Amino acid sequence: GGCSPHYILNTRFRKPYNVESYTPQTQGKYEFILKEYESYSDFERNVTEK
Amino acid sequence: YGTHYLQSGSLGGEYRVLFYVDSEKLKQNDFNSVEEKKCKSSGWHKF
Ligand SMILES: *[C@@H]1O[C@H](CO)[C@@H](O[C@@H]2O[C@H](CO)[C@@H](O)[C@H](O)[C@H]2NC(C)=O)[C@H](O)[C@H]1NC(C)=O
Repeated sequence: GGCSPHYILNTRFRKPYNVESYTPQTQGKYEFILKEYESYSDFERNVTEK
Repeated sequence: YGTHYLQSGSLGGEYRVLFYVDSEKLKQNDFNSVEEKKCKSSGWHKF
C-alpha cells in the first residue's frame, strides 16, 4: 500500500514499505589548503696570492 | 529519534565562508672583501 504523496521538487515519489524516510537534506562542505615553501642559499669566495 | 521535536522554527539556507592568506618573504645578502699587500726593496752601491 503506502501511496502517501512524497515530493522532491516537482517530482513525486512512492516510498518503499521498508524505508522510513528518504529526504533531500542538502549540504555541502568545500575545503582548500595550499602551502608553498621556498628556500635558497648561495655561497661564494674569491681568493688570490701573488 | 533524538531528544526533542521541533515546536516551531524557520527553514532556509546557511552560507558561510572562511578564507585566509599568509605570505612571508625574506631576502638577505652579505658581502665581505679583504685586500692585502707587502712590498720590500733593498740595495746599495752593486747589490
Ligand atoms: C669572483 O670573481 C668574479 C669575476 O670578477 C665575480 O663575478 C663578476 O662580478 C662582477 C661584479 O659583480 C661582474 O661585473 C662580472 O660580470 C662577474 N663575472 C663573472 C664571470 O661572474 C664574482 O662575483 C666573484 N665572487 C666573489 C665571491 O668574490
